[PDB]
Amino acid sequence: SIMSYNGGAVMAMKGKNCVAIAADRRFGIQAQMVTTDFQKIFPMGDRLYIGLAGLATDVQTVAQRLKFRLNLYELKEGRQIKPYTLMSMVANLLYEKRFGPYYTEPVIAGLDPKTFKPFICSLDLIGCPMVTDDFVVSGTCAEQMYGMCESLWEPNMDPDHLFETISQAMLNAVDRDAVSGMGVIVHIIEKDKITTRTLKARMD
Amino acid sequence: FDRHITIFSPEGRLYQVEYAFKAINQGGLTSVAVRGKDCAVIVTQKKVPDKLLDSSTVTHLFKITENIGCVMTGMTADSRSQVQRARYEAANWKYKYGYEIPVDMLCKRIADISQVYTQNAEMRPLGCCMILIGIDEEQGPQVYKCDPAGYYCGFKATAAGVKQTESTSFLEKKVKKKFDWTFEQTVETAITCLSTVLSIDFKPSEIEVGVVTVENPKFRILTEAEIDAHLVALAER
Amino acid sequence: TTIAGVVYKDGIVLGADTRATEGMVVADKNCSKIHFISPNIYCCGAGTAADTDMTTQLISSNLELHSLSTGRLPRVVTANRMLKQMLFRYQGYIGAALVLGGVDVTGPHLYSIYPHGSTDKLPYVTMGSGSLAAMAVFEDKFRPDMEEEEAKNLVSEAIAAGIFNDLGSGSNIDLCVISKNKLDFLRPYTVPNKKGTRLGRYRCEKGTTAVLTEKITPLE
Amino acid sequence: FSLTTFSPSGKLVQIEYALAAVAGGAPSVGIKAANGVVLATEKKQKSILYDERSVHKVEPITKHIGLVYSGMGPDYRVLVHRARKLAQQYYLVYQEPIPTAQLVQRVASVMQEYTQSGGVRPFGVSLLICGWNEGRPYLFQSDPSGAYFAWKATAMGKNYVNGKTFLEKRYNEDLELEDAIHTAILTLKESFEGQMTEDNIEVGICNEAGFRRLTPTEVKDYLAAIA
Amino acid sequence: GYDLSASTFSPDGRVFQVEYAMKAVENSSTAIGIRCKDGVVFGVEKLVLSKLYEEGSNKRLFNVDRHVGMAVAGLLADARSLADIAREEASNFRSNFGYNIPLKHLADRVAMYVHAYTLYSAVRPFGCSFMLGSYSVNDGAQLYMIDPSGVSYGYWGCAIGKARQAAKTEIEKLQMKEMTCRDIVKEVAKIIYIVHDEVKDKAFELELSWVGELTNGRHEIVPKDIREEAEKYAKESLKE
Amino acid sequence: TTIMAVQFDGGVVLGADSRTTTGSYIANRVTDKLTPIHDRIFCCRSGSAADTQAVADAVTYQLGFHSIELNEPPLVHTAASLFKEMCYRYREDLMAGIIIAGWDPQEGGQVYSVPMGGMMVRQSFAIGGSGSSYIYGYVDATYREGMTKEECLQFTANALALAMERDGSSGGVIRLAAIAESGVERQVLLGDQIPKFAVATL
Repeated sequence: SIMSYNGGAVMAMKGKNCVAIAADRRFGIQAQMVTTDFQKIFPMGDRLYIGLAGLATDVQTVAQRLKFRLNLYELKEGRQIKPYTLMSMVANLLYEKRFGPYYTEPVIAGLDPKTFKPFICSLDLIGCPMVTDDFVVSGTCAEQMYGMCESLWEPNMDPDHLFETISQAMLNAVDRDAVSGMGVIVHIIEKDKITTRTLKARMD
Repeated sequence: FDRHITIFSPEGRLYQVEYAFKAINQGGLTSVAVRGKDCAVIVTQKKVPDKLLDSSTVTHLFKITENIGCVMTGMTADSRSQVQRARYEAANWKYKYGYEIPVDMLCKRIADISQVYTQNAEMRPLGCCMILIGIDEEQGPQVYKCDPAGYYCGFKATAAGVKQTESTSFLEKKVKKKFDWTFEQTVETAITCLSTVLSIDFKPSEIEVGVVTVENPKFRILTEAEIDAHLVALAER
Repeated sequence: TTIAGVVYKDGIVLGADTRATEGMVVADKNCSKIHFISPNIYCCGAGTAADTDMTTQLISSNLELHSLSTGRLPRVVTANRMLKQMLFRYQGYIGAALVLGGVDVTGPHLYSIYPHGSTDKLPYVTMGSGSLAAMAVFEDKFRPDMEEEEAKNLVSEAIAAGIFNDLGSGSNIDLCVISKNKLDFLRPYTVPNKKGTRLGRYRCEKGTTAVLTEKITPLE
Repeated sequence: FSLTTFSPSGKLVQIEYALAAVAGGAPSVGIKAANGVVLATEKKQKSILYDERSVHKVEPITKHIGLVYSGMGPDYRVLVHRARKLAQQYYLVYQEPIPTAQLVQRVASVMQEYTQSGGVRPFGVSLLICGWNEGRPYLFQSDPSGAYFAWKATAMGKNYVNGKTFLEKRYNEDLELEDAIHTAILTLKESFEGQMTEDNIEVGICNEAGFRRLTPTEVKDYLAAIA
Repeated sequence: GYDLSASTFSPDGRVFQVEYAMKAVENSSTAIGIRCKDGVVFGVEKLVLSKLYEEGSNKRLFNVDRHVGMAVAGLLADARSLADIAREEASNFRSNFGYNIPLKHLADRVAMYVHAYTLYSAVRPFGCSFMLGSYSVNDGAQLYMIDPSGVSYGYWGCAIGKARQAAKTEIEKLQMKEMTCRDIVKEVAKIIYIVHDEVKDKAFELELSWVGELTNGRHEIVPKDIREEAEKYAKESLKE
Repeated sequence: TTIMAVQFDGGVVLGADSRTTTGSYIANRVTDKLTPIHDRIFCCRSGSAADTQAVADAVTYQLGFHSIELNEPPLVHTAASLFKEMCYRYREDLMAGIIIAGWDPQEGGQVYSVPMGGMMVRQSFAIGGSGSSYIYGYVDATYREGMTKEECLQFTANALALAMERDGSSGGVIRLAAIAESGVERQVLLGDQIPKFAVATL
């Protein structure tokens, strides 16, 4: 397949007045690992992040071309961006290539910078958004992560438990996908602090 | 100087656009339009100087659609162009949107076209006025006029041509009394206005009358045998 | 996917499911397949979701631009003629199959539009993957000049037939009722499927996850 | 004469003359209360024949943005269309209704497109753009030059100086949308050369519910010095 | 001044270039056309400036289609061009709709091409008026004239050029609505010989063309045996 | 699809089934394959619905503009020629079989078939679609010159009934239409009104 040429895995999960996002740290060609500190989560503001799994060329291209538009936006505008609007910006950016598509399936997670209610979204490679209220996944291990988040997720979760949930899903999912792993990184973002952790994961 | 090309003057005025209102009076004819409760009528005079012309070709009334009719006043060649553009726009409206164009919208489309000629120095404006008529679904009969500058408005009655002030005085004097408007009263009012301002004692050959009604919304240009019926009734009372 | 429509004595009733798949796997559960076109015109969409979203959005903007110049209420023929003229221009590469319905001065109209630019105006239309199950109900139970609640029951039965007999449909039934003097967008209308209550608990306590690196970054 | 030409003093003369066409149009009032914005103007006809229910000096751009002008109506109908398109472009990209300031910027860009080429004259209109975004009212004033100004209250057109001093002496905050309409009509009554009827003016307001052009009944209500 | 461009108005709404383009038609030789009961007949006062020119040079009667003819007065290059446009109009009409173009429609399509030159600064107006003439079993006989401004009207008889007044004053005497083409030929030649002035300009040639029943909707140059039989009548009616 | 057209002295008769298939599923069983291009000019539509609908709309635009700017009623040959130019200029992109039937003062009732490749030819009776193969013999053995309006309606109904009985992609309802100087009459046959023929039992 196409997106399995580089691999990847991204997850997002909400709490009560908080949200999380996680990704694996591997870069490799078809079956060979090249690098173990590859970036797949990109900040798009304070209390707002985006994650990208797919073809690495398209990951970097989409991130750079989106930061372009975001910087011009918040310069013309006098305000930081809402997540609902970043979702539509990405949808437009991807649907402009409806027949030349970027091979990415982004995942967004953030807090509105006035009322700080959490937000999580998912998009396809041509920009159909998907605003769930429990969790979203994208990558090569999507079924394996659906199976974990369906069983472990609970409605109201403080950050100490949300971290455990989004970590125990990612670890046990990427431990059954051959082209995803070699580390897992997690971001927890609240009104007052953004916490960031790398986890003890298998490197096989 | 501030009168040759479409630039602004120190007092904020466009003189080449005012001079296109003066070309309307070069044809030497006057048009009148009147609105009723169930009808809308347009009237103009039909002046052939030669007996060698075919009177069938000498007209200023035009069919834009089956339900919209026009009378054009001013330079004769400009009017045919504006009429063909009106027809093209009416046809493409229905091709695109699936229903017949109103008069309210066709008028402002022509006005939008005319305003570009005032804002761009490519082409000259057209020395022609235009009065349209048509029956609307909810609004009823409509009378609309547009200018060389891109101004448009709806009217109860109006005129276009040389005898336009002395026609709009007659009309505003008759409109205030607010009688029971009818087909016959409407046509009589129009013919009496055109007779008073010209003082000519019309024949059926010297005018052409187009009408549109709520009963029959199809625009139809009248015959000499049907204008005589309204002309005879005038001499009575 | 499963979408349907009917024309009853006073107006229009539309219906749709909420499931969205990417393969043989369920991605969304509470999708919204009934789209705004105008305060009197709504549309249901099957096929490639992004195509339907962008198409409906574009025609919505163009009608909000047309109605604002005219100052009148839009018509359904206008939306139909826009949609079909675009989809015919793309020769089917836009996978937008639609069920469009509204109420204007001429009365209630309902259309089905296919991605190559063909159109059918009918008193009842179905579309999606559960089309055949829905129409199996419409052919057996439809009547002209029905009431509002009869029509709503019929459409709910059709969407439920598409749900419980097709694999690509499920998880809810939405409706939209349109009339000359009212509009009622019902999201959700019925919930025929509910996940099972879980017996055990797997809440992970602080410490079960091992960490190598930590960072904090205060904000205000 | 030419527009791509400076004077030795450093002035653009055709722009100054396009503003003279704004300074001779019908008056237009603008007031920004605490919970709304008012737009009022003189809509007077040259005869009893003109049907006043067919053309409008107060027009909506969106549910929450509206316009008036002073000057040329043909020029106004172009900018109305352009603003209505730009709002829809913004919505199509971001799926959020356009803020009132971004529309003013993008419309002044259109007005500036017509100031730099030869073979084009500028617009003979100034605009007043009312809005309600982020729980706050807004009022701007776009000019043919491509320049905009945010106002708390102002007046354009004939007698735009005395009509503005009247506001300086008869306007404050801690108002609401109903005390401001009375002040706007009083500011129009200065220049009204005749009896003010419900059909000789045209009013539009914006608030939390959005923009609305009032009806002749509502105009006749407050025309009695009521509210 | 106010009289140097066709994009310019005067303070009384006049465009003087379009009038100056008619002044050029007034200074050209005279052509007439008369609509009969069963056809149309064209006649032209063709001036021979030099004896070195062949008999047949500067033809001012043109075939625009196999049922339409054209007579011109003014600048001749402009007329040849407008003939070339009137030909491609009728060509594309048959190519798109599949039948012969009517003359009321061809007249409009050429009138608009002519009117387009009255609006711009980069072009002048055309310096030629011209008549078109056709015959069909359904549409009947038809005669339209088109001016530089872009105006187009139908006619029973018409003239263009120097002796316009003198020629229509003779054409109104005719009861053309009663007559056939072979009888109106005599009248056409008689008028051209009446209005021609031998002292104002040198010898001339008579040029005639037809369309009607007797040609079966085919625009033709008149044969020689009839043109001479009419030129003779013209001479014998000059005893007046 | 099964379309059919016949001319008599005064005018023409048209006919069509009501089925629109997507493979073997019947998407629309009450389709209207007759289409007014003008007041007295009709189209019987076969082939891809998208392509033919678009061509019909475009030709309606063209003929309306043409007829208004002429101010006389258009010919049937004119509409047929516009159909021909569109179907031939885009023959590599359209699957469109057309029959044009109507009335004109000059030549009266006329029938023009425009098959896929975009050739045009006038006919006395024209049949088109997928069911015409099953009635090419019946219409040849039953046609007779000198038929009136009612006999032509009968002929056109009997043929379409057979074509619908045998063709799987044809059925439902026979939509007729007669055109003449007086106007345009339209019938709808359904149920027992559709002609029945003996089906053998031995």
